[PDB]
This record gives sequence, C-alpha cells and structure tokens, in this order.
Amino acid sequence: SESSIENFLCRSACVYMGEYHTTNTDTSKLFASWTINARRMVQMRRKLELFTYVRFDMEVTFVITSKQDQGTQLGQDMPPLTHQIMYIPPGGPIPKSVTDYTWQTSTNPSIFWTEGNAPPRMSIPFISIGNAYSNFYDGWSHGVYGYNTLNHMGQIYVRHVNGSSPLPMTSTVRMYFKPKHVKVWVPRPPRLCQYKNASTVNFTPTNITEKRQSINYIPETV
Amino acid sequence: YTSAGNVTCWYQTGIVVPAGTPTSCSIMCFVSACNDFSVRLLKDTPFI
Amino acid sequence: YTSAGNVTCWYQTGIVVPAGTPTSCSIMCFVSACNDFSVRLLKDTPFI
Amino acid sequence: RVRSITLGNSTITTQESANVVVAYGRWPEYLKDNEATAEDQPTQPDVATCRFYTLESVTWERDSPGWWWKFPDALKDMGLFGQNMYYHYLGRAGYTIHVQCNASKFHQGCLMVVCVPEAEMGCSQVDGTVNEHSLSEGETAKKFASTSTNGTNTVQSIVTNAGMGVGVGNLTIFPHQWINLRTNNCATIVMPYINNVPMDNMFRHHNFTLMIIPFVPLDYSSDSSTYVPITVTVAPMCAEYNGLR
Amino acid sequence: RVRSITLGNSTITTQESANVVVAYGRWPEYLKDNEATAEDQPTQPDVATCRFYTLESVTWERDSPGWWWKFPDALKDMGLFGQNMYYHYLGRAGYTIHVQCNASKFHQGCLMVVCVPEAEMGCSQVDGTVNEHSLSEGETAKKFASTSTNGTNTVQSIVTNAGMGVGVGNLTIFPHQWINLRTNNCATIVMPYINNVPMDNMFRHHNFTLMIIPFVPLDYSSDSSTYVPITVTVAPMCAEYNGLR
Amino acid sequence: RVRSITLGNSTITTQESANVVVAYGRWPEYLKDNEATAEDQPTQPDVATCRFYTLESVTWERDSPGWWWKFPDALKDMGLFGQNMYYHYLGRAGYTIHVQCNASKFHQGCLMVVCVPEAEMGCSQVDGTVNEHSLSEGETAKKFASTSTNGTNTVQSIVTNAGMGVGVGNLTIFPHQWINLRTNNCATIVMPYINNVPMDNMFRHHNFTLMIIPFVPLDYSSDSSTYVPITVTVAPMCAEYNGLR
Repeated sequence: SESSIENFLCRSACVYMGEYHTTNTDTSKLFASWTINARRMVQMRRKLELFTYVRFDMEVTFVITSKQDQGTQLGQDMPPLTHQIMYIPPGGPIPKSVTDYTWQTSTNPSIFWTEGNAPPRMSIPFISIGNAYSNFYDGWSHGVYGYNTLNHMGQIYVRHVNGSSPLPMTSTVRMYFKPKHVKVWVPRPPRLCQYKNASTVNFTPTNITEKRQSINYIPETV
Repeated sequence: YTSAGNVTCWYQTGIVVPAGTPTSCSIMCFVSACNDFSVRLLKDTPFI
Repeated sequence: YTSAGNVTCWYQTGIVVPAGTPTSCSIMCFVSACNDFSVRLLKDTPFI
Repeated sequence: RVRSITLGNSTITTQESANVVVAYGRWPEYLKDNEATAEDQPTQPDVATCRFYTLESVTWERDSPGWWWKFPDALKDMGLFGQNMYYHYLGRAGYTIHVQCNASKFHQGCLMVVCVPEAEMGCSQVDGTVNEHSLSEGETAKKFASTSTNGTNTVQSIVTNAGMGVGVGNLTIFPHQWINLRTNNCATIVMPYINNVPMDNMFRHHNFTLMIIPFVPLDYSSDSSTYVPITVTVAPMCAEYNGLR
Repeated sequence: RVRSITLGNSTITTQESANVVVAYGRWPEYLKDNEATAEDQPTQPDVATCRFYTLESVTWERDSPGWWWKFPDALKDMGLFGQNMYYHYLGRAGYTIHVQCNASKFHQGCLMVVCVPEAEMGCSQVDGTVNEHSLSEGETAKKFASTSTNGTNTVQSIVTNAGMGVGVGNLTIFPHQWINLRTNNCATIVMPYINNVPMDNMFRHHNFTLMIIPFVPLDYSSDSSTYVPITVTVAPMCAEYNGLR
Repeated sequence: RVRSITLGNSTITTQESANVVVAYGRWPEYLKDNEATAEDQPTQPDVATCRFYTLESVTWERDSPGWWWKFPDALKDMGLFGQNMYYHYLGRAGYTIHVQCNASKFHQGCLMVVCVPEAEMGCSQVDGTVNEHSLSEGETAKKFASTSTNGTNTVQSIVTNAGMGVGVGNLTIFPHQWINLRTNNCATIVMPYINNVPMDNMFRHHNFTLMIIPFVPLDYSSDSSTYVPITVTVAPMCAEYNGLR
C-alpha cells in the first residue's frame, strides 16, 4: 500500500533555482526562465524511467526571496516588492525583454504576488494532444532522434513588477514541482548507467555488479 | 557477519556423458518474490 | 516458360549433432492427389 | 504430433505442444468505431497482410553476441505489406512471431527471445547523435558486440548493456521466451499494437525491436555441425490504414 | 513434470512419475496406546526429525564393488536426530530413503538398491570376533571388495557373498529396487520399524543396512565424465522415545 | 509398454503402440460353406499352423541392395506347415508378418517393407527362360543387385527395377510400411488369401513376395556397430486343405 504508484510518485521537489535583478546592463539578467521538461531533474528522472508512458496533472509552488545590493546606497524605506509569474502553454509567444508586449497577452496565465504573504501556487492539467506522455521514443521528430513534439509542456517566466527607473535589488526563485493523479504503462528495467546528458540515453559501459572472493564464499556467521 | 540463511550445491555423483558430446555444462539461476511481500519507509536510492 | 508455382527450401539454421554420429543426412519427398481431381478427353499415352 | 497452419498462400508446420506468449494479455484488434468518428476514415486490406513472411536464417556459432530487427522497416520490402507502407500515411498492426531452430541432441546452448517496445538505443560516443543506418539494415539482422564499440555514428552495442544502458539479465520484464536446446527449439510471441496514439506513421517511428541473445554459448564436439540456423517467421495481424476517399 | 517436497526447512525435488516401494506393505506408525499402559511413558519430538538429511555423494567408477550404511549410527551426528539418540534411552523410528544419480545418455550401468534387516556380517578370519569399527564409520560408506579379504578384524567383504555368506543374486527377497541407467535414475524405499520388541537402544543394535551394488559395471567412451555421483537422502518418519518425567 | 503374444508354444514380445496394416481392408477367413458344396470336402489342422515361425536374421550394412522371400516355399521346411504342404494337394492360408530390427540412436537409415502379390520376375537375358532355383532358395533370402546383372538363368535383379520392369518408387501401390530408424523399428502387415480360384497347389504357384529395400542407406560413426540385424516372424492364419476321406 506504500508501494502503490500514487505513493511512489506524488511527492514534491525543487527543480530550478534562478536569479534575476531589477536593474542591470545585460537585459537577460532581468528575468528568470525555465523550460519544463521531465528529463532535467535527476530526482524524478530515474523514478520515471521504470515506465514507458505516463499521464499526470502538475502542481507548482514558488518560494521567492530578495536582497539589496551591497553597492553604495543605504537608508532606503522600500515598500514590499511585487512579482509576476507567467506560464506559457505549448504554442504561445515568448518574451525577449522585460518590457515586451508579450507579458500582457490575455492567453498566458499569470500570477501577481507581493512579499510577506503565503507562497504562490497554480495547477496544470494534462496538456497533450496525444493520450499520454512518452518517456521513451524510438524514432525521429520529422530530424532529431529520440525527441518528439508531443512532450511539449510549456515554460515559466518571472520578473519584477516595478514602475520606471527602479531601485537595485536581486531576487531568487525556487520552483517546487509535484505530480498528481498519476497513471503508468509498460514497465522497463532500471538504468544501470550514470546519465550523461539530459536529452539522450547515452552512457558508458559499466559492470553488471560487484565482485567477491570466490563462487563459494559466504561471510562468517556472527 | 551475515545472520542470514544460505544455499549451497554439492556434487552427489558427477556428470556422465556418451561419446561425441561437449565437455563442460552450466547452471543458471533466477530469483523472484512470492505473493506476500511488504515494504515500508520510502527513501532515496543509493545507486546514483 | 513455366507460368506455374514453385516450392523451395532454405537453410534457416544448419544441422547440429553430438559426437559419434554420421555426417550427412537426407530428405525424401512424396506426392499424391487430394480428393477433388478432374480429368477429361481420354487420349493415347506418349510413353510407349 | 505436427500441426500445419495456412495463411493465404503460405504454409508452415509447427508442433502442437508449443506454448504461446500473449504480450500483456491482450490480443490484437481493430480500433472500434467512434474514437475519431466524424471524418477520420479507416480501412483494412486484410488480403496479403495475413500471410507468413519468412526472413532469412542467421547462423549461430560459438562466438555470436546476438541479432536484432526493427519492426516495421524489416517488412518494408516484403511485398504488399511494404506497398501499403508507401501509399498510406497512417497505420497500425499487430504481429505474431515464430522463432525456430534446428539442432541435434549432441549440441547445447540457450537463447533468450524478447520483444522490447521502444528500444531507444544510445550512441557509441557520448556527445553524439545516432545515425539511422546504424539502427537498421532492413531485413538483415544487425549484430551486438562482445566488447565495447568505438568510432563515430556506431551504436554502443556491447551485449551486456543491450545498447540501452540496462542490465541484460533484467530483460525478462518484457515479453520473452527461453529456448533451451535440451528441450524445445521453438518460441512464439503474439504482440499487439502498443503506442500512445491510435495510429502513426511507419517510416518515422520504430514500434518495437526483436532481440535474440545467447546466454549459454553454443558448443559441440568432434564431427557435429559447427553451426545452428535460426529462422524467424512473421504474420501481421489486424492491420489498418487511413481512408483514401 | 517435477514435484518438489518440503519437510521443515528442507526442500528437494523429484520426478512425480517415480515408483515407491513400501517394504512389506506396512507404513510407519506409532505404537498405539496400551501395550505397556501403566508407567511406560512415550513421547515424540516430531519437530526436527521429519526433515531431509542429505549424506555425501559417493563416486561410481569402472571398478567399484559397492557401498553400505548402518541405520542408525549414520544419523548419529545429524543434528537433532543425533541429539535424542544421546538423551533418550529407548527409541524407534521409520525411514524414507531416496537414492538418486546423475548420468548422461552415453553412459551405461545397473545398480541394485536393497535394505537388509539385521545384516549380521561375518569376520574375515574364521576363528575371530568382528570389531565394531570394521562394521561402521558413521556417515561414511564402507566398501565391499572384489576379491577375498584377509588380515585380522576385517569383515569378509567379498561382494559375491555380501558379507553374509549368501548368494548375492538372492537379495531380491528383501525390499529392493533396480536402477538401470537407460531408464530411471531414482529409487525410493519406505521402511517401517521392524524389531522383536517395541522399543530398543540405538547404540547397541543396528536395525537394518542399506546396500548399493553394481551388477553391470559402469562404462563410458571418449570424452565423457569418468564417474557418476550417487546421492542418498533420508527422512525419519514417526519417531518416538521414552518419557523423561 | 510391452505387449507379449502367445500362439501355441511360441512367445514373442512387441510394442503395443505398433501400427498394423491390413492389406486391402480384408481379414483372413475360411471359404464359407457352399461354393463347392457337393463333394469338395475341406478341412483345417489349426493346431501347429497358428504359431510363430521365426526365420533367420539378415545383416544390413552400408552396401546392401535388399532381400526377398517367396511365400510359400519359405515355410516348406518349417515343421508341420511344411508337412501339410506334402500330404495335401490343395490349400490356402493367410499370414501375419512382423518385421523388426535393433539399432541405436547413433545409426540412421530407412527401409521399405512391401508384400507384392504375384511378383512375376523377368530373366537377365532377354530371350531366355528363368530357372526356378534363381527365384527361391527357400528360407534363405535372395539378394537384389545395385548394378545390372548378366549371365544365363539369372534374374535381372537390379534394385531400381525390382526385377519387374517397374519403377521402384511406385511400390507404394501395394501393402507397405516404412521403417525410419529415428522413429519406430517395427512393421506389421496382415495378408489375406488372394487368388483367382478358391484353392490351389502350393509348389507350383507363388502367391506373393515379401521385399525389403533400403532407400536411405545405413550409416554410422566411430565405434558403433557396423551392422543392423533385421528379423522376420510369420504366423499362418486360417489355413485350410482338401479332405482325405
């Protein structure tokens, strides 16, 4: 009953930790970004490789902290900061800067939040025109091996909701991920190799198990 | 240093063949679990 | 120059023997007719 | 104590005391009526799909790591089944695989016969992309290796990892049979259609892979045959395509 | 076509088409209630008596006259059955003997397996007394001889007289089986308690003797194994002892 | 898995899973009562006709074309059946033929066993008359030849024509069995009385001929026996003679 599929997988984990600033000279360090694939968190990856097709809902909680730079200016009296967290479905537009029009589009679901309150949280349905996600794919996209276009699940963008010419602060986000209502099909043998990259199944040859003294060896009874 | 059971195999007779056969022979072994098996306290795996 | 069917036989594996056996082996073939068979226009036989 | 089976204009003979594995308990069938009811029109040829297609034989010797075949792309030149792979844009099918071998009572050996669904294989070098020609040759079996491979574009086909980074003793989780030469020399596996969509293209996607691996190697003595041939015969079952009208 | 039997924490496997000999038509049983009703108190352990005790294997070669074992004194160091032989003063039991061997189809030979009740053996020299060490070594089989023995304290263990002054072709009057290598390689004999009193001491009296004699000697050819091992497994049945309270 | 049959003071043993050929679907029987009712008196001995008569064994080697026997004139010295051949002027009988051989599992070969009614054979030279001694030697089998014979009075006994000017592959039109050494080594053929008159003389007319022909020749390996013996056992059935009173 503790070996049920739901108790084995319905558990939370930190999957991404990014940093983003209020003012900078880089314009890519002004927002935080993460493509959502289930092959780049090594926590849940090996537990999912026991199965061939999976189907679940997704629940995401956010933990956000800030600090003021140690550059020059003290004596401030700042109000609490506001943060925007935008989810893009598979097939939506992608921003390029924090001042883009794409932060304001009516079809990207977004969350606004101010510090001191409870941490924010939203839930995602099973978003696939297919009938299940695919942990394994033996074939081509149309041409990249192993990758198909049915495992698109979206992206996450975070920025500050300041006005104009803000004060210099730097923020950090932790994204916590959790699957719900999980169903699996076609079990597979476990991975007896260390993972090399986050896209393929490539590996180096490793031994089957560890050695002992002889085929008759049994350690002494205490 | 075990406090566990063990299994051993012993030659009772030895292998008898006719003429024109291979010399050596092999045994293989399969393990599984019976119907009653309980597990508790999900943890991290010590393999990766 | 036939317009007829044909039958062929192919080595899938090859023959495996133990020690102290003959080398070569043989296949024989038998032909017969099934229940429905029709013949018409009795003639002379071209064999004598 | 011989049963003979006919499909179309094909006839093979098996032993009626053979033991059959259905893959996950599921026979093949057609997708019923109304999952895509409005305009998605299906059809089935049924005529020259249900017949036995016999591949060639492979030679088993003392040093043979194994053989594998991709399904489909191994029936792409097999007559009418390879024809509908060209004309139709979508399709699905199930299969019945017979594997047979001919040996004496003075030989010994042991085979594993397994059908691995979506056997995604890794490249020989770590930071590389696998080529499609190193995955399949069509009707010709590829070969595993008894040592670790190198070069570029090669599949890391050491037999202990089975090209998948898993332990080869654990492929019993898949539909499988054992062939032990001092007992039976036949194996039959029925394989339904398994995918995450109801129909799909047949040149871009490999559904499953048939693998044959010797665990106990073949050995013989003085004047026996130094080889054993293995024969694979495939019958497509309940195949179905998109409509063209 | 394999049956597996469990007694306690022991498991062996036999063929279910084996043929069983019950000795004189009598299964083992306990002495009922009231042949000694007043103060003679019996008891039974039942716990680590019914389990298989496997002796070692003996090697059968071209020149092997035979082997024999005294029952009991062959189970006197076998765990808990040897324990109750020390603590209790009287006792009785029945037995089940499995005899097995492993051979190919390129070997030939023929064994006789017989259980001889009260096999009183004679000394090698005529005017002499047999020593007890020349009768038994415990778990280790003694050996017959293919020629007439000499010296002092030796048992006249020529195999044609079986150490008893009788003709060896006539031991079929006892409970016996034949093992013919071109057929079965297993034998099972069930042996009840046979004595002229209901209970007795277990160090002074040998109840019966298990003998194994090859009539047709073992022969083989070029690269076969030059030996065949024989394995004996004993299960005590319905054992019973005197009361200690 | 052995059946034992007794006729008179004869006993042989066969396998009870043997397969029996009755020649044209007809068991032997007596001619009923009244085809010759008035003065033609029949009688039957029944006493030492129904018993097995075992001929000698023939040796099968690598180069053996075949053997044949004429029935009767092969039982003319076999005791009481040869006695009534002398005293009585007319007679008829049916037969049961058992053919058996002893081989190992390291031999190979294939025999045809056929009973040819009125096997009229031709002479070796074209413008000649066959002698009676070149047709039969009695109990001793004659031999075919692997090449074409010559001389005078010889039978043209090339095995491909079977001495009859026909193709030897077509003798399956007659009552026959195959003996394949990797399978059974026994054959039984029941043969009724077949003639164009109800009774006839037994020295002038040969009713049928038993032939044994190896199609796949015998072969063996290193230390096996270089020969296989074949054994023929004949039981006369429902024999009948003219009256003498």
